[PDB]
Amino acid sequence: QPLNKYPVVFVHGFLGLVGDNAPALYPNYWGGNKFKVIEELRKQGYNVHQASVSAFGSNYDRAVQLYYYIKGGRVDYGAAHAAKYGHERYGKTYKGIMPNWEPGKKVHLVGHSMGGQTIRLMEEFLRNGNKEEIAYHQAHGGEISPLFTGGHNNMVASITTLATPHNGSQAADKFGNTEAVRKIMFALNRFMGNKYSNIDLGLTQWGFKQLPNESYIDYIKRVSKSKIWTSDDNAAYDLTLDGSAKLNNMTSMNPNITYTTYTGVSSHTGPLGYENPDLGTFFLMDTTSRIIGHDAREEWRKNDGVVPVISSLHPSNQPFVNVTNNEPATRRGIWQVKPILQGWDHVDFIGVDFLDFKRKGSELANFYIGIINDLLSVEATE
Amino acid sequence: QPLNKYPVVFVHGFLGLVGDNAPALYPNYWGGNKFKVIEELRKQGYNVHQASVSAFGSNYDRAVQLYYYIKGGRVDYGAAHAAKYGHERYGKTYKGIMPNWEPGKKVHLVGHSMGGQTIRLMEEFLRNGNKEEIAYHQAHGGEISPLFTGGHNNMVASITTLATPHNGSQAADKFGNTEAVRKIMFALNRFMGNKYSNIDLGLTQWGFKQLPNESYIDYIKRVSKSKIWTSDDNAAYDLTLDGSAKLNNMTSMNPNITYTTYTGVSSHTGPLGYENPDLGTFFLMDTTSRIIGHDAREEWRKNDGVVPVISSLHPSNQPFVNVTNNEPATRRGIWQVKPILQGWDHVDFIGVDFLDFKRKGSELANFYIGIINDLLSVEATE
Ligand SMILES: CCCCCCCCCCC/C=C\CCCCC(=O)O
Ligand SMILES: CCCCCCCCCCC/C=C\CCCCC(=O)O
Ligand SMILES: CCCCCCCCCCCC(=O)O
Ligand SMILES: CCCCCCCCCCCC(=O)O
Ligand SMILES: CCCCCCCC(=O)O
Ligand SMILES: CCCCCCCC(=O)O
Ligand SMILES: CCCCCCCC(=O)O
Ligand SMILES: CCCCCCCC(=O)O
Ligand SMILES: CCCCCC(=O)O
Ligand SMILES: CCCCCC(=O)O
Ligand SMILES: CCCCCC(=O)O
Ligand SMILES: CCCCCC(=O)O
Ligand SMILES: [Ca+2]
Ligand SMILES: [Ca+2]
Ligand SMILES: [Cl-]
Ligand SMILES: [Cl-]
Ligand SMILES: [Cl-]
Ligand SMILES: [Cl-]
Ligand SMILES: [Mg+2]
Ligand SMILES: [Zn+2]
Ligand SMILES: [Zn+2]
Repeated sequence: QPLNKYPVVFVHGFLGLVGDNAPALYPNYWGGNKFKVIEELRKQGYNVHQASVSAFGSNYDRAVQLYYYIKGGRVDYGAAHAAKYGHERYGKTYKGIMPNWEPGKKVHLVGHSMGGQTIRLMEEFLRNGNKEEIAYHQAHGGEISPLFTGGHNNMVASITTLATPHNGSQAADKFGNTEAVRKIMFALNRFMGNKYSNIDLGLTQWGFKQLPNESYIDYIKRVSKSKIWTSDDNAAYDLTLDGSAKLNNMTSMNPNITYTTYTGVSSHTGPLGYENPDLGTFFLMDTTSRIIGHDAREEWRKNDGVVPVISSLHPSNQPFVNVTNNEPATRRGIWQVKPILQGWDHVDFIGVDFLDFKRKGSELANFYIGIINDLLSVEATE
Repeated sequence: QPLNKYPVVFVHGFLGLVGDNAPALYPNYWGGNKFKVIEELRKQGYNVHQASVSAFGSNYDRAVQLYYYIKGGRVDYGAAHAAKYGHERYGKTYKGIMPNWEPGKKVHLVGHSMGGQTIRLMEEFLRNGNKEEIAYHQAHGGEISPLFTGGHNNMVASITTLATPHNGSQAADKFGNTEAVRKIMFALNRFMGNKYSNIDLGLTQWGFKQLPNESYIDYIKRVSKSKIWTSDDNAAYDLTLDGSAKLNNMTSMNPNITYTTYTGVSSHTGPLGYENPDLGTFFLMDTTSRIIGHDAREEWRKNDGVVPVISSLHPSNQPFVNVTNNEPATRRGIWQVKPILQGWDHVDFIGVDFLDFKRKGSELANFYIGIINDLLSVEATE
């Protein structure tokens, strides 16, 4: 007897590790020490979960993983996809949170940042399938994942995104996706693939798991042959303006789903009309904020630390409507864009900014309970 | 050659590590990344140095070390002192920054925080010697350090203190000096005495140095017999109200020395009249600020994070005069108390608050150059 008829699945963004897969010391992703989203919402009678998917992988890989996290089973990225990008077809295997998920039994999906993109792709696959996989299985036989078939409707009630870079971010184009920083990211992944590691950073399909009897030297040599080093099939690429536009171009509005976005601002206009980070922007986002805020295009400047406002409001090529705080958020098939949260940086959405005393736990509690109320109303107005 | 005729020696406080004795990653003590005090002042033609003395030891041990840091030589804490407290008489040996230091060759001394206390004790020793050591050498023969003899004047031109707890701090009484935290401090010292350690936290005279062939187990066993665990001859005790009052009671004014203090405030009055830390107080001082700011005695509440205003202005019951920022600070024999620096927490004085964007490098450069100007004034008005 949970208060919500459909399970709520929260989906972390880039870099996020949750649950058993978080290091020895590491912030609690959903709520920090400010408001324990999963535990508190459960205490209040809601059925909620935190998905665990690849921290460094592509929206594609993450979306497949999200599917298996919900459904249960062995991750299948698709034969065509695997062959085209050069990684394993099969990945980890998940218990499944709802082994009976199928048209009729729905789920609410809420994504922070990159999580918001991942959620869109996965629903796209359920509804319209994956044509390269359909064609490949046509040509060559074998099994095709039900995720890639198409024709699955009535499985997701709602898509809600928080500080999602629907239109990408310059912090990716000018930093995250540069050569030097991809190497840093991939080296970290190589290291955390070592044979004593208990944490999965989400690129093992690329070879980054040291065998028990393999020397580190041999490991280095083996994985430097991996295609990961030059591939676009990774998070860094997908977070770029181009990477995100590509996803926008292959997604579409499902008319039965309730769509809603939230966006934060944590910059202010300086005398030349550039944006600089507010005191209170989590300090690791200082430089990324400046890079965004000093864009040549004025409307690309205001930002939450790492995502510009124009990126987070809605996918630029998809229908939207500006909504008030008080309107029921119950319209289907159109991005309901919630009023910008002033002073909320990118990570204030998940409560991990331990340096920022203006953003209190009770505020964060209200924000999350507000999302649940909207979700309840989606249910009530079916 | 140098603009200043007398060398400036900067003396760090409690916990401070400088130069080669700082860990692989560690803040630059004098100026952070905001204004590199030693390097910049040298570039501008001033002769300046940063003393290196015990980070965890007593004002006594630190003051002896300061002497040898300047003069050069093997640290001699005194036979009477060693026997009374139960630690080695002899300590490290220093090259010496001014091997010819003697009456006639003077030095300017500037102390941050505890450094301000250490500087007072060392001048006390030069001028008046150390009675227990004089008596001990009377009774028993031996050599006595010239530091403990008394009669050495015309060696220090000036004493300037920044955020010095001249009257102690409740953050020591109610936290720093509790049993639980002395154990933490002493364990850290034991650990950093291990045979692979390249940093000296300043308590080796208590036995915290593992021998090359000693096992860690034997080391633990040996040093747990040390008197350090129950002694008052350590920084934690000296920083308490009582500990500091004892130093106050054995110091006296030198009529040739120019004395000046700076003090910061980084708390604000709440309802009820208690003080709480400003946003912008370096976050590690949050709790210590509250402890101070909630004192029963109202005049002990305003604080810089870890030292209350009333402790920093001047030693209580020593002569002082409130001074303006503009006028020459050129009086001898009396504590010239500079106007409180509004918004400056304890570590803003040394530029290491990397989270605090209100406290700019150019501001800190002005602050230091201001001190040098006063020091130049002292020289010019001899
Ligand atoms: C090391 C590279 C960082 C570069 C930043 C790239 C652009 C980021 C845009 C949006 C990020 C998406 C998910 C962010 C989740 C943040 C989670 C966390 O910090 O614990
Ligand atoms: C670990 C125990 C902390 C207890 C705090 C006791 C009160 C201290 C008052 C004044 C201390 C002297 C100097 C502070 C120097 C700051 C050095 C640094 O931040 O690297
Ligand atoms: C916080 C630790 C930073 C150390 C960076 C140096 C490591 C360079 C690359 C290492 C790659 C690997 O170990 O496989
Ligand atoms: C980051 C701090 C790690 C805390 C570990 C606690 C260890 C207890 C005291 C150790 C004493 C010693 O090793 O000599
Ligand atoms: C020594 C442990 C290293 C943990 C790496 C943290 C992964 C991340 O930033 O997502
Ligand atoms: C460098 C610290 C620990 C190294 C473990 C080596 C195990 C192995 O490779 O067989
Ligand atoms: C831009 C600054 C980067 C420094 C990283 C390590 C921080 C530390 O060791 O305190
Ligand atoms: C895990 C400890 C690594 C070095 C220990 C020193 C060994 C020795 O005392 O011979
Ligand atoms: C963001 C913090 C990561 C540090 C991981 C660890 O030290 O176990
Ligand atoms: C190959 C074994 C060495 C790697 C394990 C480690 O990094 O602790
Ligand atoms: C998102 C992490 C960025 C680190 C860049 C910096 O500290 O300037
Ligand atoms: C291994 C690092 C030791 C830190 C020394 C200090 O806190 O002053
Ligand atoms: Ca913030
Ligand atoms: Ca500060
Ligand atoms: Cl299905
Ligand atoms: Cl792993
Ligand atoms: Cl002498
Ligand atoms: Cl040592
Ligand atoms: Mg060293
Ligand atoms: Zn892939
Ligand atoms: Zn001593």
